[PDB]
Amino acid sequence: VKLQAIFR
Amino acid sequence: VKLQAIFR
Amino acid sequence: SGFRKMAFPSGKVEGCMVQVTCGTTTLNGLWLDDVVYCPRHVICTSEDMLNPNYEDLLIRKSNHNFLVQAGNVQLRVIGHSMQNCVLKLKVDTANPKTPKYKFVRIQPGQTFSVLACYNGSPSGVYQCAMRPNFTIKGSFLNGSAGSVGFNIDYDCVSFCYMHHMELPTGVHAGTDLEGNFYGPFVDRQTAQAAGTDTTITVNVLAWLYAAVINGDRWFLNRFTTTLNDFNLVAMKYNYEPLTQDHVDILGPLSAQTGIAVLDMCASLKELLQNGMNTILGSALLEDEFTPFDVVRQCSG
Amino acid sequence: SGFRKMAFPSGKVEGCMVQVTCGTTTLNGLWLDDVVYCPRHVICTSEDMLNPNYEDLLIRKSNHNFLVQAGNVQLRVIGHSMQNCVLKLKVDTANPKTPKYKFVRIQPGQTFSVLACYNGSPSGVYQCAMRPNFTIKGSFLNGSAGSVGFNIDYDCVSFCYMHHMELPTGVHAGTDLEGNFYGPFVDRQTAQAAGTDTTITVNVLAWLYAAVINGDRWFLNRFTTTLNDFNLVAMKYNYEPLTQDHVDILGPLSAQTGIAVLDMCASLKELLQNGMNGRTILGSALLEDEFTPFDVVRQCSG
Repeated sequence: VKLQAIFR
Repeated sequence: VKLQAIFR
Repeated sequence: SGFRKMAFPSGKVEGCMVQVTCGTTTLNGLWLDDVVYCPRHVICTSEDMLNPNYEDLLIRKSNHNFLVQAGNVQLRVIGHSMQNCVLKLKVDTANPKTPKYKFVRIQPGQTFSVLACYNGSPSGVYQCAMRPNFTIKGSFLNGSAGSVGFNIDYDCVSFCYMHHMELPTGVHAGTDLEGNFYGPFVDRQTAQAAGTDTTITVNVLAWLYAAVINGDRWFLNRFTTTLNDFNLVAMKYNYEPLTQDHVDILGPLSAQTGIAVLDMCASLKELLQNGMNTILGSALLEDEFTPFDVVRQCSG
Repeated sequence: SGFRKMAFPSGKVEGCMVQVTCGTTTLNGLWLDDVVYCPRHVICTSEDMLNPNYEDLLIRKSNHNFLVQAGNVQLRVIGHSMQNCVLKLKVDTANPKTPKYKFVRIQPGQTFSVLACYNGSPSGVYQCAMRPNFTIKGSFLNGSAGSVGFNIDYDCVSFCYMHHMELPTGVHAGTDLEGNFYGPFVDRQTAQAAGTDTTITVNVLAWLYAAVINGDRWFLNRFTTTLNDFNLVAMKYNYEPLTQDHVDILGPLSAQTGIAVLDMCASLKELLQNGMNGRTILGSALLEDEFTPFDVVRQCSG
């Protein structure tokens, strides 16, 4: 389960 | 063979 | 002639896609008038993803914390609010490329064009269908959150989907443009799984009509039957129940082909045990085409 | 994750689609800069198209006989010329929405996005592949001529196709943006038939690699074979002869999966002898050859 925003 | 423009 | 899975022209939607950044988290945003729409997990971090408190994380945020970049112009956010699973960022300048648009929530089986974007820039377009388990079989990578699904009727862009996350099986889940998810899904990194997928029935029937229209007739068989006979094969093969408002929608497709709606229903049963024994390049009954998609493409 | 038939954002092309009318015949035109490109059979009628002479029909027309309509603006034609099987109509107003563009001639197997238009208005977009028999399996109605095929690299829209006519078998044929047709086809309603179509090999192999990324690996095996012996079975099902340049472009996809190219050719071979046996690959029950190795990396990777 991945929230598909770019996390840095 | 059919030319695919609208002929009127 | 010819039948293909074709998507709506995304030109009017490409003019509304911006990039939304809160701290270091970034996704895509929908700029309509002076309001930007985007998923609410942009306010999260790599550690606030298991058990996120969106209402508390938003309280800790101010207007300057939201960085919206519309190409060369960075939009100044002068207002923010949360509605379900999306954010509303009120900017000072209305979008000049705003088309006529409404927000709708689609039913399972209905199709819509997905404009995949990354950092506010469109990447690709493809047609997708609301699966019965309330998921979509799309193609999304990291940074695709904020990508929207839409349908175009004349000049009206009916926004009906916004991407959020991906399930461990490869399918994706999102919300409407009001924040309400499609299904029992939440914007948390908790172990979530969608229900068992059934088959959209009104969609395979419309695809069956598109075959005899564009050429393929090698599979036609020879039976006529009634409505109850359709249920004698629907439940075992995980096929969605047919309604009576439906057969009115398959009406124009049945009259154009001379084969009544229920006349085509007789061909379904023999097709499910042994198969076809290619059909538009597919060896399976395709349920990703709605009767509206067939009429728009075949007889329009 | 996920693999889908993806088309390029047609926004930059929707700003160039106009409608060109000559008498009663009407099709779509491509408005780039101050020149409009469209098929040359718009100057024809319903009665002079079996054996049409095109070079006089242009000399029997003037600039005022061509009516170009960009939405509500009627563009004044200030010049006309013929280049191969397309018409070039110089208008007085340059298109303010003209993107960076080139004209390219693709090879069979390469893909491009088709923006289907009618009366100068775009209707839909879908990915198409140049079949080895120089046709495309598209979706076109009457009045779809002038619809263009394109590829977008960053902000450059490389135009490579323009629709013209439809074959009696259901497939379609067109020219590049210089008028040169794709194949042995001509823009006249004479008895024409497309040659026997082959299968793009690198496209199935790249499509197979896209399945390994998405979990599907039931078609993989331990067999390793040689290129010629794979070709000695490729030309048997006369899949297109695979070259060493072909094995080279499949390298980046082979390194990401660790599966050697020759090992996938053996996985392809056993697939043609036994079939699927009730199994699907990427949701399709057949080998899809409409996906370029570039299309897979663009979708599966960053």
